[PDB]
Amino acid sequence: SAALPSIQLPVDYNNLFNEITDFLVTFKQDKGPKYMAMLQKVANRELNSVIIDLDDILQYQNEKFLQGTQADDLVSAIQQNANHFTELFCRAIDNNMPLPTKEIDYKDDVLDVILNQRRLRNERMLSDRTNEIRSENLMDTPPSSMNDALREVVEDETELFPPNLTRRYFLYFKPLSQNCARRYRKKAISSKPLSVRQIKGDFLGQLITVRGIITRVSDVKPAVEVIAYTCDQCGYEVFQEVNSRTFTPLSECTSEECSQNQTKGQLFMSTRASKFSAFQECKIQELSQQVPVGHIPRSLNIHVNGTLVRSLSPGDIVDVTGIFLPAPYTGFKALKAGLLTETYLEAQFVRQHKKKFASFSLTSDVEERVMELITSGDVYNRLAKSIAPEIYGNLDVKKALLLLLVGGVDKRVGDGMKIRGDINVCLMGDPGVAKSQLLKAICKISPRGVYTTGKGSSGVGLTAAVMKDPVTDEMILEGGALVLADNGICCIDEFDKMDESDRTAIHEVMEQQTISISKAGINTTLNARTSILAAANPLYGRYNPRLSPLDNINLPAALLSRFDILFLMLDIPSRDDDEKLAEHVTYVHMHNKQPDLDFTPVEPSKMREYIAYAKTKRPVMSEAVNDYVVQAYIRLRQDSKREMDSKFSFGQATPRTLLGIIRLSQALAKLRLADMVDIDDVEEALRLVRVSKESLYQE
Amino acid sequence: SAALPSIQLPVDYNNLFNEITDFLVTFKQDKGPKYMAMLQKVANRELNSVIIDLDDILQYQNEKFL
Amino acid sequence: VRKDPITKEWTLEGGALVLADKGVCLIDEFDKMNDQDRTSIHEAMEQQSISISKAGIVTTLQARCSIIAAANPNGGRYNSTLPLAQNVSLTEPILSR
Amino acid sequence: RVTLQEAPGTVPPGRLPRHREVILLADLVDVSKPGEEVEVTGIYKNNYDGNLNAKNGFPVFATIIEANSIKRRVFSWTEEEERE
Amino acid sequence: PDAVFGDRVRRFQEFLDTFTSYRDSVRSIQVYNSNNAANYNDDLNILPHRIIISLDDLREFDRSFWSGILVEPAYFIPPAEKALTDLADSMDDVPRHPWKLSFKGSFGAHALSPRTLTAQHLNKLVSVEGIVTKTSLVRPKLIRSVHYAAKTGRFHYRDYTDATTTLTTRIPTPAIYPTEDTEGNKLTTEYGYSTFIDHQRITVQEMPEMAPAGQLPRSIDVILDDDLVDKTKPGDRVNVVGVFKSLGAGGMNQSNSTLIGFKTLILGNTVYPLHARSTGVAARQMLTDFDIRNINKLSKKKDIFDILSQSLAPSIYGHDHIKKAILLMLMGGVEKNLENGSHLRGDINILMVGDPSTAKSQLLRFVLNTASLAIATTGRGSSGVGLTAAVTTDRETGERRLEAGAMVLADRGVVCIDEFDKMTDVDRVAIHEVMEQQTVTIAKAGIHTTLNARCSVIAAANPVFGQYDVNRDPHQNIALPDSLLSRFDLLFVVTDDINEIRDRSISEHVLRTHRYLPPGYLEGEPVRERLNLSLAVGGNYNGTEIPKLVTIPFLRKYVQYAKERVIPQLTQEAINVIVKNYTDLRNDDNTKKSPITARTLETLIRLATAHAKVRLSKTVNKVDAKVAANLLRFALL
Amino acid sequence: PLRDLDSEHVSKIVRLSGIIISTSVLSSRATYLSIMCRNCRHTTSITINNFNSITGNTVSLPRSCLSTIESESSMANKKNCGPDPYIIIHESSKFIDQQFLKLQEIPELVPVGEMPRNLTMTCDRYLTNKVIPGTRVTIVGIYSIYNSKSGVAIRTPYIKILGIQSDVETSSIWNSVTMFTEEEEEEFLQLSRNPKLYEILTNSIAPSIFGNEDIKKAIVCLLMGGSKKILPDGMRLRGDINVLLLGDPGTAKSQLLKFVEKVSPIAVYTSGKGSSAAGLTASVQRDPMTREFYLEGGAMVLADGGVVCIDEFDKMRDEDRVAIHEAMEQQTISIAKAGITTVLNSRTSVLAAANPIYGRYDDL
Ligand SMILES: Nc1ncnc2c1ncn2[C@@H]1O[C@H](COP(=O)(O)OP(=O)(O)OP(O)(O)=S)[C@@H](O)[C@H]1O
Ligand SMILES: Nc1ncnc2c1ncn2[C@@H]1O[C@H](COP(=O)(O)OP(=O)(O)OP(O)(O)=S)[C@@H](O)[C@H]1O
Ligand SMILES: Nc1ncnc2c1ncn2[C@@H]1O[C@H](COP(=O)(O)OP(=O)(O)O)[C@@H](O)[C@H]1O
Ligand SMILES: [Mg+2]
Ligand SMILES: [Mg+2]
Ligand SMILES: [Mg+2]
Ligand SMILES: [Zn+2]
Ligand SMILES: [Zn+2]
Repeated sequence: SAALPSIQLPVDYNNLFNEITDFLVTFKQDKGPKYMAMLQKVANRELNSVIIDLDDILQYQNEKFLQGTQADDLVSAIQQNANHFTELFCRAIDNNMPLPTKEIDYKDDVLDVILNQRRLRNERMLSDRTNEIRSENLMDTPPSSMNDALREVVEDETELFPPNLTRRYFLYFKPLSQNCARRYRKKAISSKPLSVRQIKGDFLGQLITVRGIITRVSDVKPAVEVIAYTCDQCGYEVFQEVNSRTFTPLSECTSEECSQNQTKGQLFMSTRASKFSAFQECKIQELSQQVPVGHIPRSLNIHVNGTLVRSLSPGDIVDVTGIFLPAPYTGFKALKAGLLTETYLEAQFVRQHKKKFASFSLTSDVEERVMELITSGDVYNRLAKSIAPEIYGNLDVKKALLLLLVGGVDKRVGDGMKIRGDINVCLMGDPGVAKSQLLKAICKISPRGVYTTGKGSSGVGLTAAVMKDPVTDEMILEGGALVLADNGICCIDEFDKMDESDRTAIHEVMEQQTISISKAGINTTLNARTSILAAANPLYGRYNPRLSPLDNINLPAALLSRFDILFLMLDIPSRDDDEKLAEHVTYVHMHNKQPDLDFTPVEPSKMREYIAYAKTKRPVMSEAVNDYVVQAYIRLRQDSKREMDSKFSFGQATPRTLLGIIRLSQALAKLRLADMVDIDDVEEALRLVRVSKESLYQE
Repeated sequence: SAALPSIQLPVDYNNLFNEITDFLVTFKQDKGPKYMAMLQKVANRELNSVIIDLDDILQYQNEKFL
Repeated sequence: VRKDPITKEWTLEGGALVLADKGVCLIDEFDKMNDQDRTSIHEAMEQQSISISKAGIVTTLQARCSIIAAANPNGGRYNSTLPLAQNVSLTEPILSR
Repeated sequence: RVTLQEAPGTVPPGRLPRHREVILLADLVDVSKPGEEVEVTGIYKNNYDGNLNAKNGFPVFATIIEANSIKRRVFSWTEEEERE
Repeated sequence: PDAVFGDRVRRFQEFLDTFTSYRDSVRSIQVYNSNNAANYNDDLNILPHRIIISLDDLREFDRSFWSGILVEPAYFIPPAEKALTDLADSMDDVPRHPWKLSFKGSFGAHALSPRTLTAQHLNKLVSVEGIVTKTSLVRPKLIRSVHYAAKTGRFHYRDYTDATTTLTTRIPTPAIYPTEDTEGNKLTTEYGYSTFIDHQRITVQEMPEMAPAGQLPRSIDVILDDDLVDKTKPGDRVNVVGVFKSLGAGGMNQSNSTLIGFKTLILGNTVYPLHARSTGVAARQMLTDFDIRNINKLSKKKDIFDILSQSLAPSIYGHDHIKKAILLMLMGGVEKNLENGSHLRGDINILMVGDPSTAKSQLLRFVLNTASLAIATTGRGSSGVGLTAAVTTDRETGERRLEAGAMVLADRGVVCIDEFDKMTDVDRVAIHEVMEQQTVTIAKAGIHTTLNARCSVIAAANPVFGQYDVNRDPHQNIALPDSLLSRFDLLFVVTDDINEIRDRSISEHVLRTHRYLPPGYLEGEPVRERLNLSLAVGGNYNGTEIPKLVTIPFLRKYVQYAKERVIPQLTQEAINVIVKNYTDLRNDDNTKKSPITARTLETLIRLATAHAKVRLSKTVNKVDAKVAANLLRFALL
Repeated sequence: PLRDLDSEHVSKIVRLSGIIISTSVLSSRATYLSIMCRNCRHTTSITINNFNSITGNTVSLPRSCLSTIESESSMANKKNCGPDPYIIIHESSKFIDQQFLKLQEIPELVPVGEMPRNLTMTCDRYLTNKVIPGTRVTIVGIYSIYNSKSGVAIRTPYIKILGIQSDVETSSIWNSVTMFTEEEEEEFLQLSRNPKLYEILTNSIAPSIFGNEDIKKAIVCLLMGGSKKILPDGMRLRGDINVLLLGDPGTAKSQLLKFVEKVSPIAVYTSGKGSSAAGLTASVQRDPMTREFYLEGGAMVLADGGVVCIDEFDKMRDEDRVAIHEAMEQQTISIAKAGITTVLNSRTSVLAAANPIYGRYDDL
């Protein structure tokens, strides 16, 4: 009819499906084909997700071009119609599925045995129908023709479980990289990361990559795709698909046996036989450098389904590649104009800008780079100088910041009590010593780094607050900055300007690594394992030698003792050092880079993977280093007793200083990638402790 | 509106009405004009029908062309 | 100008000073008023009118009200050696009226 | 519509004062200001509400008093008051 | 086909033939699109299909057709759009979306406000100026849906229309979403082949400058389409040109049965973001070739720094080095972003402290009036939430959302802070981050963000004793934290010292300024005030066309050109000078008003870069470093 | 009075005085509307001249097509167009504006234990936008009835406004008039030729206040003001004068302030801490109906182009202090809140009075 007219499009799904089937069995990356081995792993219940890489498809098409045959542009068709090609690829995979070599047993998943029973039921239905029709023997009469016709009549007569109900895998499209597109003169919109402002309505239905920071992640919930009902009257299982935010259930049976009969059966839901998906809704926010001048950053919804859940956490700079799809309109009915649709990005691939330390694996690629960095020589000094190559000097400051990034070994004792392994570092000094720049650099280096202001972050912005999640429809506790920097370095600039509630929160966090909140909302204890780096000024804004160091440091004795290292950063005017500082800063301003060409600074990703490898080690301490540490602690306590009355006092020596020495020695042993702690590590830790305060204050 | 659209036709009913009036006033077949005496006979209740001859109109048009 | 939570309508209340127009206003514990009531009282005895600019309503209301106030001395006991100015929390402009 | 509350001098010690809704007809409007004690005679009848009360779970009815008369339990001076 | 529609199409075709500017504007748009398409084919941006139309030229051509568009746009605008589409397709024969129209020029009685809009202006083309308060999400609206039938392997489609796209109303025919075709086969939706057009609605209320001071303001809703979405943000001053339309039936149906009335909204054809004083819209202006030639001629002069500085505020006597500092701040310097994500400041902060009635607030008001994106702030009036940002709750989405404060809205601009000494401590701690790290970090309940706040700051302070005292040390006179003084690039102490000759000069200057008459004004006539609204594209009185001193509108052209065009680079001849001056200043013995830190070297670099931007020079020279050092030495001593 | 409205006044013209709380936005009603049948293509016109009803459509679109009952065509081409087949052709329809007002009784005369009562009013055409909220008006109108969906047969009353008379007219920039009659111009020029104009204008300033002649001269100079400037460089120099009067109590300073407030064309009398509920300087609050920033009030913005008489200038808040400073020299107020940033004109002459500490002025 002319009510639904037709158009001619360049796309033809038959030859594209044939190309997909040829690609899945022909592509060999340079045991046999790659995706055939992947499907063999899936069929053996060893893999749950199939990731289709568009780089492989582009390589396949280009090789087919080199042999000279004609192959359609499957990559661009996937880039423009990813929602259809998901099901096309799933059907192509289901067409040629290798048989499982492993036999099913009692240790397999419930879904696996359910799908196996469904497959066996399908074969038994086909066999029973073929046997029945062959036993009827209608014509009593070309064996191949009659076998083919019997196969078709059995296939279209029976009611089988559809392939959607027998799939144990999730299929995702990995975007093609920019490098492989650069090699072969390809211009891909999937490779280029877009901000949430630049994703317009003409990008709908496409596989696109969005770059941004994750702000909120929903809890993983079972979102049903098809509901299974059972009927006691006929024994059929009735499956109802669901593709909306809400559904209505079936009441009367819709199977053929009940539909033909006068008495209809009643359906009952079976939760185990129905099909669910792990569902998360995430909010991605525009990055600060992507927002135009004077604008507010925008947000985009991401739908995470299947095995990609729990791969997104708040505060993560991330590239999320997914299909831009429309949604039903949510809002006031009076304000809608036409067929307005909301937008979401059904996530297919997740790329982390800063790889997490817990996700580190000793693969073949990281091993050669770590070994190269080891054999380059002097890894400790080279890693220290490369934290902030822009900032001249402050070698010991950068060394202790690198130890802050690495951290010591946490201790768990069998009685249940714990001793923290994270180092806490304070940087107090006169203005103009670039401590804020160092804090920002440490935030950039660490995978989980939160930069806060002493008055910018309040009490509710540090600990927690109860809020309602509408997608899961439940009240959840949204954490603050200390929660957001869990198992990471939290940097607090302007530490001296904080109010007493934030001081109390940090006072509990630096020792206990927990926050205990007992308010009208919730009575809970939450884990905050932040390693805390603070920046601070004295009383008057400037250091004066007239007062004692304890006098001009506004810091109580307990929270002073919680800091493992405090760095006085005094701006002493000297003619010789100002020459070097001026030429360094001016070279940085002129050639837009570090002046020293005698060594190559380590890249932040290289530093991140080396620190990740160093954090895996758990060094122990022998008897000799224990005696050395004990004697050093005794001498430190005696020196603090002697200097307590004098004006050179920096506090009182504390068992926390003993723990700080042990922690710094363990971090230095970790940086050597060693399972043992030597004497020289303890000497370096004690040297750092001494040059933290006494060396610079004495001068 | 577009439910009752318009078309342009060569006929103009204003200049045609003016030509009709000029024909009724100034036509002299060869006491005074023919249709002016016919209208005087109608007005005196001596005539009940007015017969318009298209031959007279064609004569009027060809004299105007002359 | 106050909104009823249930009736969902606005009401313009003149207060005790406007409501006592051509009458008398009886203020108990005159010493311990807050700043807003003190400003209202000063405006009522100064111009005998109260000006409001709230919720789009900008107007003036007549407050020609006689005021009888009751107050306690500072510390709860009057001091005869000290004058009345330092025996109350009331300032000079509100006391002279 | 006038809310009538029990006067606090007559309430039993531990108990709360009860209240009723009194409906005033054409000539009885604006005769009783709030905060004053009145004595009202009227028909004690049953108000009708749609679908009763769902919160209680019982067929509970509300009651009103349609006032037939109101008696109260003025700065007007006469000529005798003037000469006094 | 309609006869009057065709006649109006022919009339607008004749109008477009008369004025060739619209024709070759269409041609320029088409060749730009074709060049981008060819560049994408061989090795990007696309221009929208709409043309700005001057209503004054149309009134000169055909007054009847102009009044037809203004009074009844539903019958006249679609023929004009059809004629424009036909002309564009006629020039596109050698190399698909229909062309639109945008209107500019004087509207007369149709230049209204949201308060002035009544229903007599309904179904008319109106220009409404106001302030954007609410900006809804840009949502895609489905126009054509494409579906695939796998049994037959055929692609079907359906077109959808509503009342907000077309000016003239038609019969509403609701076509449902096709999920099965005529023969009953399953249809699968082909996303990526369907057509979605971006749709937005904004709420424009009257500007508080001409809103009445007492009562509530009035607002209207404006519907914007694919090429007009994201042209505005809340807080902008706008002029929206569009048809004031009414939609639906005002409860006259039996199903509807309420008194909302007929819903009224503007089908926006044109959105102009206008620049007002202390708003979020940056003042931009068209640079002609004559102006660029004049700027280049002034760039070659050797006294140009002394000309632009003295021509800033000629009504204020003295304070010449303050004028130089303000000019170098308006130049803005150059910021550095390294490969490791580090950011280095470019902007210059100026603090002035001293005696009252020393032309401090007048200088602040001048910089507010003459800068592109200057925003005025006072001390105790603004707070921590009003300066950096605040958090509110969206009504539609139900989630928290951000309000950008004074310092965020002045990104790449100037923040003019008056009465700096009376600010609260929390404000000081908040602005410690903004003056140096150039960002605002928000860590609230559920929201952790970082907003760019790249600004220049002018502050005016007052000594705690009321008047500056010479014999007292400056630390007690200023009474400000050392960190705050380190943040500011230049600090100027102004003293109202009394001298007879100097006071005679001040009095003569003030009286000569007070003997001024505007051109075209009588002796007794009072000067009228017109509120300054400018469109954002993309003691001698007779200073006109660079005679001795640069006039203010040309000075803004010079500043804008120097900001966008030239980005100077350092060279070793200036480097030796700035290193010598900085290392000398760190080791000087004389007492200075401002303390000396490592930031002073960067102030030297920024001032040298700004002076290079004054000279329109690709590089920083030795004389630039000398000027930068000698300007800072006055502020220090 | 509003409390005396009974059921005997229903559908009768009544005159009632009161104050106005809120004026609603202008709704769009239809006077002439052209309609077209959905499929029948029948065109009809409805002209409505009764716009005074609320909560109910007294005139609506017809429930069925009118082509069949008319039998207009001799051809007459069972066919049913359906229920409600007419659509409104908006481009050929005529509309007007309609406004809802809310009028309360005078708050001066209200029982102490009672919430004051109000009525809803409907006005249309040239009666809309004639009043601002807060003004005291006398309304002539029809006391009438609407049913809003507490009594089995109960109705909500309202007022059909037929005419509005304002008892007093507030003074502002938009309410100011600049047109002058010719006889007033002749009188004003004839007054100016008097050589003793300074003496008559100083004597006319507060004739009931004995002495303080120089202060009266100051008041005259305050009332005239100076010449405002717009200089070519963009900076403006003010012409308004600021006069402070500080001294011992009981010296007619407040009386001079009140006289200046009464004699000025636009003036606001306020204290240092503002009014009872009217703030000082400029107050930006959210709209009560749309939660959006707008300028609520303040003495210096309500009296732009006029005089603010600030009694008790010494007791004052710090934000008020800095805003008053910016209003005295720059004659503008700069408000930079979280959502709105603006600089708005505050061109006002400031006349302030203060009292010295320790009671009387001390000569030492
Ligand atoms: N040793 C250094 N090397 C390089 N740059 C430096 C050095 N010391 C200071 N700077 C620069 O001086 C400026 C000081 O900025 P900040 O990092 O804010 O210093 P600061 O110590 O944080 O001052 P505060 O915030 O008052 S404690 C920055 O531009 C730094 O890059
Ligand atoms: N010279 C005068 N001529 C006439 N009336 C006067 C004179 N001096 C005072 N009064 C009256 O004395 C009373 C005192 O009130 P005001 O003097 O106006 O108050 P004020 O003292 O000026 O202001 P303060 O200091 O805030 S109480 C008023 O009724 C004045 O009218
Ligand atoms: N050097 C000067 N040249 C010209 N006018 C001046 C000068 N100094 C002060 N003024 C005048 O003094 C008045 C007071 O304002 P301003 O000086 O800006 O106050 P502040 O110095 O407290 O900011 C201004 O109107 C200004 O015209
Ligand atoms: Mg800092
Ligand atoms: Mg000033
Ligand atoms: Mg007084
Ligand atoms: Zn069944
Ligand atoms: Zn019909």
